[PDB]
Amino acid sequence: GDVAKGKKTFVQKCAQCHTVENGGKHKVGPNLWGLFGRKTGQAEGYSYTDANKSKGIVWNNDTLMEYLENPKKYIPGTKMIFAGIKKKGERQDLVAYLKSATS
Ligand code: HEC
Repeated sequence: GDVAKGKKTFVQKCAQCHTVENGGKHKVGPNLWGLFGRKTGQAEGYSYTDANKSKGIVWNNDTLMEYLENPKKYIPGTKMIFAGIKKKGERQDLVAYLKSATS
């Protein structure tokens, strides 16, 4: 993945619902600061679905790549309404940016 191309994808497809920065708001979905290594459902002050909280995974390159292909198939019942990034390369750029931007 390339970080700069992942930032482009993030602003195009994600940023209307999420922030990445430390101390950032919960815009529509939860703020993503500290994502990598965290269990699901952990951002303070956000109300998640029981589907998200019960998924039983830790967010890392591997589980993000899977989730971002098709969110509703990975977490049935999630309130994140997004069809997914189907191209692997674009997903890899995005996860490279998220890793860079959220710690
Ligand atoms: C608004 C229409 C959203 C878009 C577009 C994207 N996301 Fe999202 N996301 C949204 C909500 C409402 C939620 C909460 C889901 C729930 O069931 O409670 C989320 C959640 C995530 C998560 C999980 C966060 C964690 O468990 O703490 C991630 C990793 C995430 N979203 C990533 C993400 C990215 C990278 C997006 C662009 C490709 C994206 N989201 C778009 C709402 C919305």
